[PDB]
Amino acid sequence: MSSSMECSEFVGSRRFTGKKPSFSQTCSRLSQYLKENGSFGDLSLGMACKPDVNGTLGNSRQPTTTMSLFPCEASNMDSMVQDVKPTNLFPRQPSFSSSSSSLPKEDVLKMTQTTRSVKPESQTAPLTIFYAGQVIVFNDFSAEKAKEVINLASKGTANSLAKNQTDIRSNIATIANQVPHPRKTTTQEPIQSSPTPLTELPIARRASLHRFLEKRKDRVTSKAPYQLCDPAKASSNPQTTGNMSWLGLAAEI
Amino acid sequence: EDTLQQRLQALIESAGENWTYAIFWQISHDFDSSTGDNTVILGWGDGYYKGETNTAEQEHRKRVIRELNSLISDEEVTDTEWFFLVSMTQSFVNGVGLPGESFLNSRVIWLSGSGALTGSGCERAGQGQIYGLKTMVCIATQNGVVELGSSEVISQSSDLMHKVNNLFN
Amino acid sequence: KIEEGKLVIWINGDKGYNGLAEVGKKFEKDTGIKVTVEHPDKLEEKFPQVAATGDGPDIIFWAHDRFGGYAQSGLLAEITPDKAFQDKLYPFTWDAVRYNGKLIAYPIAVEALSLIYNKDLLPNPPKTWEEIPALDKELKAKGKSALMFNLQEPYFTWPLIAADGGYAFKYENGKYDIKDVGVDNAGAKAGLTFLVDLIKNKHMNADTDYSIAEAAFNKGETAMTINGPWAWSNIDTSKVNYGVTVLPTFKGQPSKPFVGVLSAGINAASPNKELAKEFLENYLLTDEGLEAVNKDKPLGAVALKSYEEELAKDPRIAATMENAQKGEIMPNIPQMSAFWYAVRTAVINAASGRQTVDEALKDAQTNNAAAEF
Amino acid sequence: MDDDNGLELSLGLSCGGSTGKAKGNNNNNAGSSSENYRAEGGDRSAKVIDDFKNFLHPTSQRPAEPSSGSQRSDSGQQPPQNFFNDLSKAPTTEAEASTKPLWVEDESRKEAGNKRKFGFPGMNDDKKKEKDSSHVDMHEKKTKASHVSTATDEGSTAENEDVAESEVGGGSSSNHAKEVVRPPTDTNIVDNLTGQRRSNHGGSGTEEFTMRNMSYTVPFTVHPQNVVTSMPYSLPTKESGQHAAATSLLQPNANAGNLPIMFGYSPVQLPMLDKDGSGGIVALSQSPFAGRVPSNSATAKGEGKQPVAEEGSSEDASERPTGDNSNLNTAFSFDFSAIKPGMAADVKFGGSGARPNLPWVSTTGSGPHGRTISGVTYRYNANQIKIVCACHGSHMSPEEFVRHASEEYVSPESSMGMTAASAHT
Repeated sequence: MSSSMECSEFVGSRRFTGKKPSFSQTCSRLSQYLKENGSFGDLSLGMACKPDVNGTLGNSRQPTTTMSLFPCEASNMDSMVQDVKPTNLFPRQPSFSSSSSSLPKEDVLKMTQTTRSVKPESQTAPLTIFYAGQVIVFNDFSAEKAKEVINLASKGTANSLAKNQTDIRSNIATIANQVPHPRKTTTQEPIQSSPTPLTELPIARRASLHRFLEKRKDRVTSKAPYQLCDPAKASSNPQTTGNMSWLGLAAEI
Repeated sequence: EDTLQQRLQALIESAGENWTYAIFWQISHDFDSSTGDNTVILGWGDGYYKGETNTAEQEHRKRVIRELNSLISDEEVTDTEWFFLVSMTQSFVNGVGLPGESFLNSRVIWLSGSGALTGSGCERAGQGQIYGLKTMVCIATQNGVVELGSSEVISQSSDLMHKVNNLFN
Repeated sequence: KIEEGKLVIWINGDKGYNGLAEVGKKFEKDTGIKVTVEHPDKLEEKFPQVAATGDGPDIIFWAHDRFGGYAQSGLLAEITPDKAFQDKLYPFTWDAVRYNGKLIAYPIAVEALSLIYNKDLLPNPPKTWEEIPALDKELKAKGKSALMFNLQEPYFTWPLIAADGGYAFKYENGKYDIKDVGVDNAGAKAGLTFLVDLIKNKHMNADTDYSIAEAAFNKGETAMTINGPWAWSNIDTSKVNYGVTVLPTFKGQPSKPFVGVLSAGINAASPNKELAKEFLENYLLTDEGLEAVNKDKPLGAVALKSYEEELAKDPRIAATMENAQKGEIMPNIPQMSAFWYAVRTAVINAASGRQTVDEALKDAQTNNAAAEF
Repeated sequence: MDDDNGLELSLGLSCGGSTGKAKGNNNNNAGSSSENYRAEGGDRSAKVIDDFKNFLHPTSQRPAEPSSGSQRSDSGQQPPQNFFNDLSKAPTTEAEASTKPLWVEDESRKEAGNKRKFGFPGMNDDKKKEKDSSHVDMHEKKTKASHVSTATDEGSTAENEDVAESEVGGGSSSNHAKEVVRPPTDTNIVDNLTGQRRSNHGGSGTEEFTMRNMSYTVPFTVHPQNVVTSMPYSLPTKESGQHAAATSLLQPNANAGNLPIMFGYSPVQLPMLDKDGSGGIVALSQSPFAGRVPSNSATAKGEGKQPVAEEGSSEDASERPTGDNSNLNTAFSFDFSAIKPGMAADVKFGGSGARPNLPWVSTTGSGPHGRTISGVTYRYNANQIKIVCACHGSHMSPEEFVRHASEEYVSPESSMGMTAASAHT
């Protein structure tokens, strides 16, 4: 079959580039920014400003936290649509929404496995969250999943939920208590000021990729950015020896 | 606030070492109707920063900084600037936390080095250690607590507490 | 950004902007450089906002009391007059515009409030505030009133407040004590209480502002008003046989109006500082430039010494300087504007009846004290 | 000293193991004997009306039931015990109530009470074994005086209160008073033969012990105000309101709305509200809809006697008047957790406030709205109504008997004498 030829072409394409064009793209993106205007003397004080009014203004602004990176500022979206022409990688019927259980575990699996991707340090677990009502008087999950949870709990006697076998499920619910709409503000949805729509990208795939990039972020949290070059010469300059100013996965160490 | 601003800036201008910031925690009294206790609470009084991440954090910080600029009237926001800014939101019951411990016992508390910071058990010192600070000092005064922070490692100088006692009542 | 090669000047709407425009037309005839004079509303609040971002006028005319605050934010350039030009203006006019040792804001004129009275309705104006209600009980019999002035601006209500005591900031040991504010002492409470009593007994209306009181005096409906030289002015049109005299005394002590120095400041962000210097020093602050401005709207006792012989020909200037003799030069410290706002609040809640005198002056004191603390 | 029969608690899974329970080297076992629960937790207050069944459901974490669950009412020395898990039952409550224990993981005791009265006006507690040993939870029950919550009448007609009370009450002094601008309220009529000058020959009160109901006819002059009906001494606040008006509204005799003041569902079934009424009001519009949570926003309009629907309830609802019985049916097909608010059921234009404020919540997984008990005898037919939601609507939902060895349906799909009602949606 022709899948092997396509995989060979993909390996051939990736071996040429390897690391330098992506690195150069990211560096170019960083270089253009921060060149508009530098104050160098502006100081933010707590005297003229007030913490209470700051909190109210922060609450008033929407969205408080940027759900996705702005497409107009940086062409992140171009890479996604670079070689994706419709290609329904969920090959079951679209509107993957309000379609309840009768959600088999194998319907994402078929396309994803074949992709020959990054090794599965991917948790590959989706935190489906259902907020039944705005007021909190409801069974605290969807009923179809809830009855299965009740059956497993009855097997386990449902004594203490604190000593869970896997703490990831308990933690992720605390981490994200919201759907792709942050606060349901009247003006949150009617916005026509971001001049590059995401072309209705699926929330679940974006969220999984985003949280795996947040695992990349927490591993990126280091005491010093340049451990190797710190003993030789340490100084403060508004210049960068490395344009990326960070490193990714280790090549051979 | 302006006079206290001047005196907090004066405190670090004559300082022998390189202190990153200075914060005056201010006493107040709220009437808790349940216990009937006029509880003393430390809160943000004033502050003076002197000084020397990923995309989402820096965009959040730059958004906050330009919101403040819009209020008063685009460089990157270092971890010390952001710790200084987020410290304005915190309040401290007397005895609770590092400034409340300094105030309640009228003593100087000197946390020098990231080991001391992480080993002290104060959450503010830990968050400061995460955000680049190496030295945190709380000195009790008559009307509040003077807190100094620095990214360098500084050992106990009596000259600092002397300056604090001189410039403040 | 301010356009290079021309001058933009802001001046208050009650001042001589057409005369200033004629001086600017003389500047345009001599140098080819155009001068645009504008008079926006709330310019003393709009100026620091646009000036902080590098915009605004090249030159601003205003009383000196705000300019030190403009000095603190870096909004004004340090001026460079030579000794010969400094010897052309009065020494106290230079003393009023000093902030932190440095000269700013070229002095234009000295202003003080006076009592303006209708000689036909009232040939003998009263010497005391206390006889104003009883006089007001007679003119209402003839369909007139005794006194109407702007109660919305605390500058005009300060002489009654300042008479029996009360002050802006305490001056001691060669410095100001900004935490010692005198808005709630016995004299200030007595003055504001007397004003509120004048309003309660229907001798004046709390809603009366500058335009209504000016229109009322220009139609012969009220026998007195309290204002400076810029009212003369179309009171000059009105042909009313008017006189200008001393403010009334209160509890045996004279009224103490703030004495203002109208001054010309140069924006630090202006690229036309030398052109502004040449315009202000060599054309405006001359006999003919000040004459041209005074013919539009009289400035009062201008700072130019050589015009003083002309000043002696106007007895209304003598009355203005007699009121100035019984008053005080305003401080120029940056907190004064917030001070004005607090006093602006203190009158309006008292005048309308929504707060008592004690509550309003207490609120002003807490406002100021919280601002320093 | 010793008990002949072993305690019914040994069911639950137990794990016999080596030193240290924090390391999982232990064998689970299940003792197969009999169930367990306890009594901790409760609704903290229940407001109920007459003729309406009251569920009472303590929560229950597992050392009890050899330990009978006893409901008692708290006055005097060592409060009289009403109900046990043991078969003892108080003589004043025979056939009136039924406790049902239920076991380990669905853990709850269910009191069901049929006809609440002012002999139950007070503190209740529901407790395991040994009453005098502090192992208890307390539950303030709240009771009587459903009434004509908003009365009219036309300015030359005759109106009538109908005022429920109880056996305390069956020998009493019932009161009708007009509310005035202070906490005192001056009595207008009282069954102790005393009647105000301002209402003589224009009122008549008549107690009726058997159905537990006073009637109060007003042939001449009530006056438009708030009106109060009560027991003796209406300062202890056991009163209810009537609000009467004739200020430019004109409506016949005593309109109503003594419906169930709670229903409890989950998205399996469809609720059917039933609200009563009176003569003049059958001509006017009737509506349910949910009043919005923000105070500023006015109440919206859902279904109506004139054929306005809501855009998400159109095929999903049915409203059905019945003028002789003065009743109104409301049928809401697809319950979902987007509907669990407070519900208004108004009988004029929204805004006029003449409505009972139902709550409609529960967290459960049974659902079934029906007349949960029925009465019939030999050779008669019966009927009931037994309902379905949108999800199970495609499947047939015929009526079936509650307890049987195998699944069977009482009524077949074929209709010979009566036809099943299946409002497709």
